[PDB]
Amino acid sequence: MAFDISVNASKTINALVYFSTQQNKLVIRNEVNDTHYTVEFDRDKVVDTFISYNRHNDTIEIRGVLP
Amino acid sequence: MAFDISVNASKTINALVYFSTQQNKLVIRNEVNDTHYTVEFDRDKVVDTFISYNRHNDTIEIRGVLP
Amino acid sequence: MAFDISVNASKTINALVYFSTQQNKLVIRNEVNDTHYTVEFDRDKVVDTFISYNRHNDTIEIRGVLPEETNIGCAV
Amino acid sequence: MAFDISVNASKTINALVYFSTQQNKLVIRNEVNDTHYTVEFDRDKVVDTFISYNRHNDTIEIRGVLPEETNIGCAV
Ligand SMILES: CCCCCCCCCCCCCC(=O)O
Ligand SMILES: CCCCCCCCCCCCCC(=O)O
Repeated sequence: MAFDISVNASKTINALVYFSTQQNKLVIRNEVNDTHYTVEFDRDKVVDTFISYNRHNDTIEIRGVLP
Repeated sequence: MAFDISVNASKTINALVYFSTQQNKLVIRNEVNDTHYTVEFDRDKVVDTFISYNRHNDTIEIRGVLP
Repeated sequence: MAFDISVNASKTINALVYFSTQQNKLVIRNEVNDTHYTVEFDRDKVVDTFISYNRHNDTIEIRGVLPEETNIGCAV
Repeated sequence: MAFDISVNASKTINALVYFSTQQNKLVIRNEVNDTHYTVEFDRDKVVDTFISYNRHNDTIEIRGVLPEETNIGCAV
């Protein structure tokens, strides 16, 4: 189980993280202008995320894995 | 385990689905211009996806869940 | 193997996706209005689709290309 | 509780996220260059962050706001 986001580095990623009691889920929401990408996980899952810059493609990347 | 994508409905979502032998993963890649959002799953997971239009916000939505 | 499907935008396209180790196939089961499509193709082959809203006829449209060796079932 | 962290863009920010049922807290463990931040806050509180590339000083920047009742640990 993994996810990956890549955006042009002129853009800003608005990342929100919370645990919702009503949903009983860990939420990671990523917004890039009018586009949103959300992933949701159970209350006891560990998500390891890596934020980086790719110089060759001029992109910001976020990769998430379940270790 | 769930994901959700929302994009302004003037945009087109390029969704690619494949199983990679080298990664041993089911891949769902969604590209919206220069932004990409990929989710990856194990070889025997079922992903139920729903593609819809939200008239109030003028957005295309894709929601995926593991049933 | 190009395809183009559409539904009125008040409705939802529902696609179930999985890789079946026993069939050794990627399987997509799609519900499109009153219609079911079962699509099966091989590992390391891609289904490449474009999902859009057609403002001219108020539809959700999916257009794309299937691998050469694809099996398709249709039922209503 | 505003924050602003940065690393040279040749490096990676590594954030581990989980909700600990026993502590009844959302926990984020971040590695930022030579530094570790442990951040803990309550359910139904949001950490709202903005991740960008700063072309002027070649850094990855994360700026954002933490909930009022947040615990922060820092180690090098
Ligand atoms: C998560 C997005 C999945 C997109 C699934 C697209 C597959 C649609 C196949 C429809 C094939 C219909 C063929 C026909 O028109 O007779
Ligand atoms: C998946 C994205 C997660 C983003 C995590 C942002 C949390 C960063 C907290 C850093 C707090 C540092 C406080 C300080 O500068 O002393």
